[PDB]
Amino acid sequence: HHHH
Amino acid sequence: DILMTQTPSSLPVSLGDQASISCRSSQSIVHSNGNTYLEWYLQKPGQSPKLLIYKVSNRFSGVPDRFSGSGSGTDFTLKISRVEAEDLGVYYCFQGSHVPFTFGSGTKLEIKRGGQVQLQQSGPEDVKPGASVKISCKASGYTFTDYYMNWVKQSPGKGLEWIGDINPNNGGTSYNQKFKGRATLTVDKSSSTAYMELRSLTSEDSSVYYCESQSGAYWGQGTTVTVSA
Repeated sequence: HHHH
Repeated sequence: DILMTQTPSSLPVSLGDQASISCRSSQSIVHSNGNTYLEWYLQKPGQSPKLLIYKVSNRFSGVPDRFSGSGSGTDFTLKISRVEAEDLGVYYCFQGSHVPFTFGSGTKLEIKRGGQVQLQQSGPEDVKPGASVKISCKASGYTFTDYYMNWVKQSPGKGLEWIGDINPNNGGTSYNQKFKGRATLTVDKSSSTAYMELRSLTSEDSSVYYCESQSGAYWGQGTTVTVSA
């Protein structure tokens, strides 16, 4: 789920 | 792991002309929240990469609409109408939708011939193989803990590589497995400084290391780590  | 394929690698152009760069992902980079974290960067020789386009088509504050991003799913395009001397350099696409984030191989936009927030990185390091190194990134001009801090490696070997990131506020981390836990990201709130520790260094770790925050909007000048016996 983590994004920049 | 998503592979970003950039085309073409070399793009000769005359001033005033229109350049068009393509980028393709090995698989969809549509994030589950609905966004598509596709970014375009421009790097001039001797400098750090600079953000041009994010989320496929948003222009970073300050970038002229001569630069235009488009695309969808796995197909993306960057178009520069009426190229200027300032546009010359190497362009990179990047996906920040799925960990580990990855960059394209790059496109060299060169001329046809004929006829205040800032990130300060620590000094260069020269170490012996098997040794360990620790570089810093002092932040200022913004709230250090409101944004994730990213670390990027750059070597002629494989261009740009995302190492991992850290939430300065709570210590939450995200790492690129390719580094096999040899990298440790830490932080110091009191001084708004981020740190990166890399151990068991080999010649392959010799590169320029960058810290970048606010989703690639700000970069450090980079730190050169040379590993020689």
